[PDB]
Amino acid sequence: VEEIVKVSRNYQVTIPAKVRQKFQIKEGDLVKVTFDESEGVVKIQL
Amino acid sequence: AVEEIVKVSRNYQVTIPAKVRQKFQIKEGDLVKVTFDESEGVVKIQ
Amino acid sequence: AVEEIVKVSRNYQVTIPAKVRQKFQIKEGDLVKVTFDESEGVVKIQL
Amino acid sequence: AVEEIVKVSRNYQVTIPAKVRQKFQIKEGDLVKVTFDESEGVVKIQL
Amino acid sequence: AVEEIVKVSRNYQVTIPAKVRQKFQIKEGDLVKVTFDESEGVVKIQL
Amino acid sequence: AVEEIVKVSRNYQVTIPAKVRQKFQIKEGDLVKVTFDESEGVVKIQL
Repeated sequence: VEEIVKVSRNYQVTIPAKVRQKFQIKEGDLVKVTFDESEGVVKIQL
Repeated sequence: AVEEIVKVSRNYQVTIPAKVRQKFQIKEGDLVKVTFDESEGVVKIQ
Repeated sequence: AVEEIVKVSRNYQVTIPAKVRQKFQIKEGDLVKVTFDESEGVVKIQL
Repeated sequence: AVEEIVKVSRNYQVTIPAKVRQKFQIKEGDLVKVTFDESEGVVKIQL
Repeated sequence: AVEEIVKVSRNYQVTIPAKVRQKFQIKEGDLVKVTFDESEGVVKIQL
Repeated sequence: AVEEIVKVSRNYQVTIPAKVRQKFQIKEGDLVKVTFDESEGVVKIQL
């Protein structure tokens, strides 16, 4: 479950609908955004 | 860790905050890949 | 040394950590030679 | 030698092939150490 | 600047790191010109 | 000039050739700074 997205103004990233089936975020929700040094990726967690 | 709390915007977007972008150097308009990692139960942005 | 403990993934796949890849620069589709070194008891990965 | 050619997988993973695994017995979930060997300029995987 | 520290490898080789290659796109097998700039006292690599 | 054409090696390595090394006296294990110089469009390698 992988999709390419374009980063929006003010560095916003859509979480695509196919990803959200597994990660069900809603307007208003708090998420933790982390840089993972081990893999060199950003992680988003609920 | 380099972590921040972000509130999910309208239309299911997540801002990548400045502190995170110091290590993950995306620019407005960039393409990125958004994946659900099942093992860890997080979204990865790569 | 630049190294990390990693958990093996499905289908016997091993993630090469980002700090290791700074020195050993691989991308999907690259050919590598994977060898078992008996003397050292390790697997070696070469480009 | 026990060697095989492997194509790097998505997300910077390398498959450990069956011929290599006859000598280096790993599977999904196992812990391994992945290192960059500076002297040889290769990646090594150790149990 | 786009700069990185590299340790000279065996046989007098220098890795061109990924951040530098975003600007200087070289591939294995490519011809490049290595020059000593006598006045600045540095090496320069050109395509 | 002291210049020579070389072929890029695996893992994006460049050999610093012998005629260059007579002037830029590097050795396995030395640290060097590798920079992309935009003005000149070259990679610089400095001790």
